[PDB]
Amino acid sequence: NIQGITKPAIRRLARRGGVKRISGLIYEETRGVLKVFLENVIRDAVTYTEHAKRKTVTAMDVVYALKRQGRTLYGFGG
DNA sequence: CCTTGGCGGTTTTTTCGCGGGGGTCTGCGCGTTCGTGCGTTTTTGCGGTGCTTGTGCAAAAGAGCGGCCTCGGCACCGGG
Repeated sequence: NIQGITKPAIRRLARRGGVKRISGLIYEETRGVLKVFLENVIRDAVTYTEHAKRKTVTAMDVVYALKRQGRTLYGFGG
C-alpha cells in the first residue's frame, strides 16, 4: 500500500515547501525516501516496545525513537 | 639566529560559462466519471454472578473341636 501515498497528496507536500513545478519521475523517489524514513523510525519504536515487555506500541516509544534520531517532536507528551 | 623552499607578483596562454537562439515535449489546467475514505449503528468477545453437580468419613450351660497319649499289636534284626 505504498501506492496509497497518492499523487495529489505528495504534490501538496511538495507545494508546502514552495515548489512550483514537479517532474513526472519524482513520485517514486519520494515514496522510496518516505519508506526508508518510516522503516527506520518504525524499527526503533518496535525494539523499544519489545524491550518494554509490551504488545502495543505507544506514542512515547515513537517520540523516544525520533528524539534519539535527532528529530525531537513537541506536543505528544515528550 | 641561520637557512632555504615556497608564496607572490608579473606576464603569457588557454579554456569553460553564459548568453543567444532554437527546438521539443511534458507537466499544468480543466472537465468527467469512479472509489473509497469518515462517519453510525450493529455484531462478537471478555468478564462477572447465580445456579447446579460432586463427594469425604453378663453370667450359665452344652456341644463341638484339636491335640495328644497310652496302649495294642505287629514285623523285624541278629544269630544258628
